[PDB]
Amino acid sequence: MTHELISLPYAVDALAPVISKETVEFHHGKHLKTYVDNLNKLIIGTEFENADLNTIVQKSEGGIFNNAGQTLNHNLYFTQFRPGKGGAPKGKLGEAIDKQFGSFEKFKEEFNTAGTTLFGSGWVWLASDANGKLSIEKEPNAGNPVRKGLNPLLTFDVWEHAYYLTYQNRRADHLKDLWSIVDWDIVESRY
Amino acid sequence: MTHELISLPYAVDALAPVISKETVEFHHGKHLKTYVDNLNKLIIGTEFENADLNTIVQKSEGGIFNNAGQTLNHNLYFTQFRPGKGGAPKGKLGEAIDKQFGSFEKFKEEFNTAGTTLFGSGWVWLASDANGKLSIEKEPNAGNPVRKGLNPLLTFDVWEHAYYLTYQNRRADHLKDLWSIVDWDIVESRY
Ligand SMILES: [Mn+2]
Ligand SMILES: [Mn+2]
Repeated sequence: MTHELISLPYAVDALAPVISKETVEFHHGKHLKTYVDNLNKLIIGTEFENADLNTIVQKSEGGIFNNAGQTLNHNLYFTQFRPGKGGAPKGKLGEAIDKQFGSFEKFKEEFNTAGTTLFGSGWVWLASDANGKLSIEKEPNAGNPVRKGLNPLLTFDVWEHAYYLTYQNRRADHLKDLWSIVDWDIVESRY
Repeated sequence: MTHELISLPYAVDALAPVISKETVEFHHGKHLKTYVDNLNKLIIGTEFENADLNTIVQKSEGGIFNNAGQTLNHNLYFTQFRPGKGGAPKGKLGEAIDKQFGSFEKFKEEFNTAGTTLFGSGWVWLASDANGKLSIEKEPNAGNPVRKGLNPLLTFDVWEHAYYLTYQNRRADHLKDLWSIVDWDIVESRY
């Protein structure tokens, strides 16, 4: 199979200033393209030749896993954002967040803290199990909740390339701004 | 024990375009300052409290190690560069490199590759053991050779903050460009 560089569901400048047009150009256009290209090369001659991305992330290791995990993480990351959105979650997800974290505000506080305290490169993930129980997962480097059987709902990329051009070392400030571009309709759909 | 922010032996714009003025300001002025302040705040209460940098690094763990290792990594990193240096190593080191890697060009190729293939944040290190044996070590996140009892000679920081402002995703190009600002006279002295 040939894994693809996903086409974005919005214009490249649609998430500015939180994820600037320049950041989308390098993050999506260069980093993700590299992950996809490396993944396509590394799976040739392995048991993942004809596997779907999800299967490769659940089973692979080493370099293959690093590129697979990164491809999946970015695919979910870019597709969960939209301009003119943000706001608070609703429906079952909104109620699940309220019941399990107390309030949306408290949830954001814990999520931001998990993202800020993750040392080095990685991802902070909001994930659910088969019963709807939510958890905040800290995933170093290429980690993804799917490697644990969990459902990936919302992720903040804390690899420095996700925010350095606009925020430099201010990771916390970037995380606080990400909430403004989250499309909760999309996250809710994953739940 | 409570350390400080080392002084740069050159002007902040002296390494352009390899390490830009803004990068030095953020890398040295913000990132390293934070590692230093965090280290000072963490010595209190433990055993490594009162211990010189090298010892803290080889003896500490968790957050204390994370900040001591990064402080030591950066101190060695910033001081090994100089505008107008570069070139090739001489003396015992230059000979050790040819004998152990074949040639300086080959060593650089190996070094560059180790840096480019280190997944996530980290450091590529040229280290020496007690018998003078040289090795290229990939140190993820805050790793440093001093932790294995080795002599840290030369390091390229591959945390993205070290190059993103100028090179964005082009890590490989950044590593190729770093050779022009390495002060082999300083590296030799550590060997
Ligand atoms: Mn990313
Ligand atoms: Mn650094």
